[PDB]
Amino acid sequence: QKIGILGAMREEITPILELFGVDFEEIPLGGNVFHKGVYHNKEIIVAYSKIGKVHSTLTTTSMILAFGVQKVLFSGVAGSLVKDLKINDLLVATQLVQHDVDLSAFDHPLGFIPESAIFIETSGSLNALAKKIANEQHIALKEGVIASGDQFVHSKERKEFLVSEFKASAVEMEGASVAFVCQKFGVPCCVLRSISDNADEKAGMSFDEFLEKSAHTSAKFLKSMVDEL
Amino acid sequence: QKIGILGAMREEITPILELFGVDFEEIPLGGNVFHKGVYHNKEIIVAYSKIGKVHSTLTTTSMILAFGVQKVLFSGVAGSLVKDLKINDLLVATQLVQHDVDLSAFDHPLGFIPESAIFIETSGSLNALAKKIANEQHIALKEGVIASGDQFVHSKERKEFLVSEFKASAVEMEGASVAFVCQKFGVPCCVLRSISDNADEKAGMSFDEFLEKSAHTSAKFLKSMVDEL
Ligand SMILES: Nc1ncnc2c([C@@H]3O[C@H](CO)[C@@H](O)[C@H]3O)n[nH]c12
Ligand SMILES: Nc1ncnc2c([C@@H]3O[C@H](CO)[C@@H](O)[C@H]3O)n[nH]c12
Repeated sequence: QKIGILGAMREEITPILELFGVDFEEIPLGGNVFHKGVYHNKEIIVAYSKIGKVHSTLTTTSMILAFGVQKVLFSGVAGSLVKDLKINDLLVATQLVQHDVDLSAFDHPLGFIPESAIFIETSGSLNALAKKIANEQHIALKEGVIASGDQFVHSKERKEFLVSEFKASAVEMEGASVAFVCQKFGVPCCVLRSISDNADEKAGMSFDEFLEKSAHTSAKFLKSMVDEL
Repeated sequence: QKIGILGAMREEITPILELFGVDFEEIPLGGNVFHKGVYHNKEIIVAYSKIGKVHSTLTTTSMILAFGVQKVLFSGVAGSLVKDLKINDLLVATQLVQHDVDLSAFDHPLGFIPESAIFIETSGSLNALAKKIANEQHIALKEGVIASGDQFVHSKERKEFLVSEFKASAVEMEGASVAFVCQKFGVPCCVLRSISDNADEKAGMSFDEFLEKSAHTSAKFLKSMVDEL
């Protein structure tokens, strides 16, 4: 079995590599470094994409085409858009949207591109596994919509737009693109985020403070999912 | 050799398929249909990505990893940001930027993502070929910066931002992401656009009127380049 594990930043995959604690071969391709290891009966391929939609689209496509991963699990951090998502809380994305897509000039709904859809779904199977583990381990896992775009959101006005337009609970910069690629290749995908900030005026400072811890929270949970695969 | 040829829309590649006039094999992959043909001892792979950065990133990566193309030529339409670029005019991109990338919360310049760059360059050799053909055929080929993002621009305010911030001459939704993927894999890339609109309040109407004609103008030029490869 081959499992792809993705983060956006080095900080998000360092805990992952450490948690598995196996030897990894480093393989460069398309401007990324892939870490290939064997963990029990599974081949694991770990990489960070670098930030944003284009980066994450390329890395996920490489993981699937060049390494043949049969599942993709993404772990990282995000901004909270709703009161009951607190710093360090975990969210599993059930649907994702690209919130910065705008073809309204042609009277398309926001987030929509012809020959596509506004919302992408993730793996029912992996999401159920996440919920099962969280219930068993007394972890307060939330689920809901994640909005992805190529801007770091640090504005009350944008937060209000995301909730009202897309019913999003969190905002980040890679989830929708990773899940889109996986869907096009028929590869099950799970997107896990731990809250690092509130996507508001001081989100940058909060992100700087909490990146390491929030990244660890996500990584540890992702590791527990792989242990059950 | 193996040449990849890309457009964003069906309208942009139908002229290309007709121009080559050979039999193509249709090969589905990653939600795209790739048209594989042989033309004067060159293997040509033609596809349209569908609109936007994620779509075009995926398609370009598939073309390179799954088909092994050695160069990529992109043909399509764009909005003009400057007075001397008129509807139907041809532009070859010298550099491209993702104009909607915003990590200003971390004090990064607009368009910049850490571990990347604001501007991406295109193929010196292909751009020179384009210029030689234009000169030989007495075609008024322009060169300049192209800004790419996931919005159809139809606003004087946004036009002013693009010209001021990035010194862009035209705006579209795929160029920067195609050239980005090509650079990461070391694949020479040329991006050609024919102007379909002025990226202003009436841009949607202009695009609707001129998409087909402008798409044909760009396709014919791309064909001329492949004929010299
Ligand atoms: N408020 C916010 N807005 C957008 N992205 C993020 C993120 C995630 O952290 C990184 C911030 O650039 C990026 O990978 C994104 O996915 N955290 N908080 C965010
Ligand atoms: N004013 C404009 N703004 C953004 N993109 C475009 C385009 C191109 O045409 C398509 C418009 O959806 C898309 O593929 C884009 O690359 N034409 N005019 C444009």
